[PDB]
Amino acid sequence: SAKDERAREILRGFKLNWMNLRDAETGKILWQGTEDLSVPGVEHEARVPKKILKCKAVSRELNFSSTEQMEKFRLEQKVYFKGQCLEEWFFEFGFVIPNSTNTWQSLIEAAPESQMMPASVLTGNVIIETKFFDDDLLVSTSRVRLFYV
Amino acid sequence: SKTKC
Ligand SMILES: *C/C=C(\C)CC/C=C(\C)CCC=C(C)C
Repeated sequence: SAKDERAREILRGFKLNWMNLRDAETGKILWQGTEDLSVPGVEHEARVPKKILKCKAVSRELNFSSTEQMEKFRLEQKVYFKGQCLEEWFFEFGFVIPNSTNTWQSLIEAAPESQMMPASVLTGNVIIETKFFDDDLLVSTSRVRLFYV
Repeated sequence: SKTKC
């Protein structure tokens, strides 16, 4: 429980305040959430406008609070399609000061247009699985089912 | 590494 008690302490003190997806070419926010999708043990749902599939790049912005210090806060994200892994991403934030609020921005580039999946094939069939870690320590795993509308 | 979305 030693590492498990610490993971629980971090999770209990951790909150996603807000998150945005922004078209990096226009600067326009496409999608905004205020729900804490770090919360495990529930299948979250998100509806995103299907025009996100035509973006060359999307700026992802997350604002999070952490009571607990983290040495090397990072995310692993798997994109599952009808239960099959299509892409896996790794994002590193690094040191988190205890009881800080933090904005974390990442630019996610689109595959060439010819490789992008159609909205009608994707919608309802995509799960994003996010593992939140401090270094080696798994703090939380959350799942979000994506609809393209 | 690019996304397919
Ligand atoms: C095209 C779709 C993208 C860029 C991913 C959508 C993801 C979410 C909405 C939420 C998943 C991420 C976190 C919980 C940080």
